Amino acid sequence: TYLNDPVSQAVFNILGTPDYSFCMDNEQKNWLPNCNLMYQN
Amino acid sequence: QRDLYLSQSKSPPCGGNPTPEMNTFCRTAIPDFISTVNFVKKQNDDTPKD
Amino acid sequence: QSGQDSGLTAKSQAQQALNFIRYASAQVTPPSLPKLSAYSELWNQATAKPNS
Repeated sequence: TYLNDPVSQAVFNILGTPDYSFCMDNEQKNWLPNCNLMYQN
Repeated sequence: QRDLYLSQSKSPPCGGNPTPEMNTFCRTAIPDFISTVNFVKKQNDDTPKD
Repeated sequence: QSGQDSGLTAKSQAQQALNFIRYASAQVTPPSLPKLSAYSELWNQATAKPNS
């Protein structure tokens, strides 16, 4: 489900769009097989 | 350093998806370095028994 | 309307206006949030226990 108002939706997009590094290992070298996170890329 | 890593278990390096060698370092402890040096045993190993 | 089989596409005039708003408001490129490793390193120092 998503937020009720488009402006609050935009604010949540600005605040809570994780970096692509969160879908990779701590060495920032290889990707992960599964990642439900919607990173910026 | 290993105690710091242990107290940082949730976060990297011991957390997340560590590299296999980083995971190995995180798990295994370090032995005492002094006890690993023994001149008599080393010389006996080098010298043939005969 | 059915224009693009892939990517962000609008199927109605209202959705066309909404997509224009998304494009003009620079919402298709989100800001860059901190790296996982760097943020973990910084936060671990930041939330440090008192003299421990």
